[PDB]
Amino acid sequence: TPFIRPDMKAFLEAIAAMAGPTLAEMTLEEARASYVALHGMADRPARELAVIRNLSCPGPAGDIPLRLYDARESREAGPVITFYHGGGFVIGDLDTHHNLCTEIAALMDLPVVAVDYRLAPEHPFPAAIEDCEAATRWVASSPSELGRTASGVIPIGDAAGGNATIVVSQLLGAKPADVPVVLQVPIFPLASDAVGSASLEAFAEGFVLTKASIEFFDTAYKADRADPRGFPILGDHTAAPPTIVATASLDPIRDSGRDYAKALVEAGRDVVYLEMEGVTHSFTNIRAAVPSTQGDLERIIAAMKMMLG
Ligand SMILES: O=[N+]([O-])c1ccc(O)cc1
Ligand SMILES: O=[N+]([O-])c1ccc(O)cc1
Ligand SMILES: O=[N+]([O-])c1ccc(O)cc1
Ligand SMILES: CCCCCC(=O)O
Ligand SMILES: CCCCCC(=O)O
Repeated sequence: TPFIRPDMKAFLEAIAAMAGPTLAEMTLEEARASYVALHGMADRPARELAVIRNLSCPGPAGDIPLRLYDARESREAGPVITFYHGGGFVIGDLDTHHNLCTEIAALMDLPVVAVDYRLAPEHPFPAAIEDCEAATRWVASSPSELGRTASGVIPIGDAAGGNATIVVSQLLGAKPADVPVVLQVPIFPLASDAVGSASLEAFAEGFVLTKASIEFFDTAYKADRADPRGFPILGDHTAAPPTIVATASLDPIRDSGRDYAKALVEAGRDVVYLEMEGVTHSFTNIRAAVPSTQGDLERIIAAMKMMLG
């Protein structure tokens, strides 16, 4: 009987009523479409912004599509947020997380560049990481196509995107971009392997992200358990940038985020650890279906402003 907010519980009851196929039982196109449909009906609508612009940058496999969000048509040099969507490195795209990106841009009053990285199974590990790193370095170089100079970058992302956040920050720590990572915001990230964790057993079914979906994602992505680009808990934390780790109390991978924040404290790094009570994985993208999660996102925003000083 873990604590669940009433609005969260109602959403979980509707998902249970829907029932229907697992990700693995669908075709890939169907699986991706169902995620579009879920966030389409569950999230608050897009904020209006001065700038919402599609562009691209070079990557190791070809061009990487990007989307720029900015509440300001013109702005001075400052930190730029570099966002990586979740979806197990298999599903999700620029549209599944579009509304959340507009919200981050609106509430932070900073530019946001979302990365349309290559997906598994067609592009297995480390394709997503390669693209997220390359796009983040490109933004950090203040290209003229972007139209706003970066004094630093802020990697942020949910779930798989929170995994990518941590990996990108480690890769740029080892080999700096043109400006530093000034803050990283992994939201319900995968840092340590969730297999064997207490949270995975406790929340394996009925809490939006399922153990079955995790296994489907594992099989598609094929990240080696010994590779720190797959499981960044294995990385060097001694120079980790300022960090905000946000988890959900009902998340099967909650303990992975607990592990990562503990590792940062162990290494003497500054970290804000926020564990949202009574909500699930995906809370950043279900802000209309579960209205209390808007407040959870706003707490992350407040922590970001504080850590940026
Ligand atoms: O990856 N996820 O966050 C998911 C995946 C499938 C789903 O039905 C809900 C959430
Ligand atoms: O999409 N996810 O959050 C995942 C995917 C795979 C995994 O092993 C753990 C978490
Ligand atoms: O979604 N993820 O973050 C993942 C997915 C697969 C994996 O092996 C490791 C992490
Ligand atoms: C929009 C998601 C596609 C990114 C490139 C890929 O399919 O692998
Ligand atoms: C093991 C999952 C139940 C959550 C109990 C805790 O907060 O540690």
